[PDB]
Amino acid sequence: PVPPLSVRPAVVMQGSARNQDDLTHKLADIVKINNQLRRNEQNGAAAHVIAEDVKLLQFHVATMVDNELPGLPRAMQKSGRPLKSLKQRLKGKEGRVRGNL
Amino acid sequence: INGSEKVLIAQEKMATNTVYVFAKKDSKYAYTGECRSCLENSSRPTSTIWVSMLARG
Amino acid sequence: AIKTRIISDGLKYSLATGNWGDQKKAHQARAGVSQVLNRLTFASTLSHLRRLNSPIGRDGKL
Amino acid sequence: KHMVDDKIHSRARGPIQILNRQPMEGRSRDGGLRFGEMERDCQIAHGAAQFLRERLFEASDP
Amino acid sequence: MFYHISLEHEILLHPRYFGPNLLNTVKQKLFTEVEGTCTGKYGFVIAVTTIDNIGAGVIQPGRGFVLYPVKYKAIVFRPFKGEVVDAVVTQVNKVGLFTEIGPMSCFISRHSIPSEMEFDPNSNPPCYKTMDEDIVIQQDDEIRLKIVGTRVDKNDIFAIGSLMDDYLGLV
Amino acid sequence: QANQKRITTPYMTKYERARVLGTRALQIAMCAPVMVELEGETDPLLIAMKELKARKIPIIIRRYLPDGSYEDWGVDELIISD
DNA sequence: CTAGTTGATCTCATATCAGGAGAAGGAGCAGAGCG
DNA sequence: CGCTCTGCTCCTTCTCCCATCCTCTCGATGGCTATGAGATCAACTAG
RNA sequence: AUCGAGAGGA
Repeated sequence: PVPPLSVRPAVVMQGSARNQDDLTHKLADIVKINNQLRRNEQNGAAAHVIAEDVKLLQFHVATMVDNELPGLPRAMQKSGRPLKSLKQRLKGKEGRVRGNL
Repeated sequence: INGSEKVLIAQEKMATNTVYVFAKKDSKYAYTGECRSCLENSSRPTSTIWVSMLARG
Repeated sequence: AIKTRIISDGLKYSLATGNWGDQKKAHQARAGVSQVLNRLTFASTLSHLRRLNSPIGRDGKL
Repeated sequence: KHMVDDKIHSRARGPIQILNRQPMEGRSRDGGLRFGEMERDCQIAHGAAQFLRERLFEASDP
Repeated sequence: MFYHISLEHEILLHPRYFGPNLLNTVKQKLFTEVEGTCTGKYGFVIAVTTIDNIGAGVIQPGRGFVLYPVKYKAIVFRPFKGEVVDAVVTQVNKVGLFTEIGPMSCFISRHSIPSEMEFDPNSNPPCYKTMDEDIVIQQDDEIRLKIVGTRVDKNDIFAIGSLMDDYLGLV
Repeated sequence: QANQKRITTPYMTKYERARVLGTRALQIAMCAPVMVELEGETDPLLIAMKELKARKIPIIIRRYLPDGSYEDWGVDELIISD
């Protein structure tokens, strides 16, 4: 399930550059690898290539809903800051439940 | 830097090349002697070496 | 071959932000170095210039 | 430096945040004051259910 | 079909109407609300018969209103597929024939009507007549039909009827 | 539940007083008839407190019991302390 | 009604260190039945 | 007489949490692949 | 405007 635009608003900066949410960047990665896997299964690809693509898709979905997986690398973004997954949006203090409800 | 006056704060750190024997209450070792070793003209991080004693029992 | 932006932008970024380390490793880097000089009164400036820091971590309750 | 004129602040139906349609944060943003968890607990102890609903539903993000 | 059913509703009331007469105001507000109304599930309500019960009026917190749940006996009209009803003809046209069944007006296309009943725009009253010209279906006539389809638009029901089935003709 | 035997307290709780006064004050503010006489009062809260002192607030308190039943008390049936 | 022209819209190509505390799993193993 | 089934202990991960509210500065953040042809369709622009 | 960091106040 890809959430609506309210959950991931594209805030406009001082100019016209529309900055997208962390969720939107992550969904972009997910759709990229999903389409890539879809074509690699549809057209010529090795079994290990499809396996690597499935592994990367798993990593993207997991880091979309939960970024602090022990051992795994954190889903990165521009400026070297990790993305804020759905879990950090409501994990504890300053999350939805404690910080907004 | 960019018109902004920036001041470097001195940062504390344990001295290097010195042997320090501590004793952690909650650990498998009774005593541990550590030495954060670093060559005179730094080229790598501090390589810490520990020489510990296993706790009795 | 010498792209001088490495040294220049690195030192400039590190002193500008305080994140002491490479700009890519912005989370392994240790912040709080290189603060904005306090210019509210002459004593504040002198003290900020004579300031020491124990990086034990404020979270620590020992 | 702490003069009252730089601290006094008030709000009555000002701007709201984009993500959650709640009052902004800060004097500079014309934001609202946080009715936090401890305030919720205090008003629960008071037994003021309509005031609690006003603060946590009707004065924040209906 | 005429029927007599008990139905439930809840209506809010402003504090101005509390007054020395209150039950009467809820009664008349219910009447002015659901008199002549229409719903696709219970069909059209011809009228409200008698108000059975007036539940306890609960003050909504934060709002001055009070909601009263009312139970009332009202008579509905629901057309059905396969039901046969007598209707009154109202308009004859080359596109079809329009007859009124109470509040609803149903249209019958020439395709559903048997082919015997011709068009006759040349006649002074637009009328349907056969080869022998024995049966005469014109405006204001009383004719039996079978209701085949129902359709609700803007909460208002409009039916469709057929004259093909045997014994369905002029009264 | 048998209205002949209501087990809850015959006193109005502080919370019942608070909510009844607020509710009746809102009703007065929304142009509801007043049950008591008025000298010059124009604040709905003052009128509601006067009605409570006079025992003339037309509200019923439905007190729910943990088992799920309830008891209906008229504001005039309860003992007003404060 | 009938073509003819003109935009939109979509599809398809070719590139390679000064935490802690608790819960759950697991493993080594002592021992008890027991076929 | 060796196998199974425990269930105890010791260690290991592993995961969760770390007062509240308020003010201010200051740095970083910006995302762009191309091009062309076939075909459908829906709207004008004449007839 | 957002995010982070830092400096502060009680």
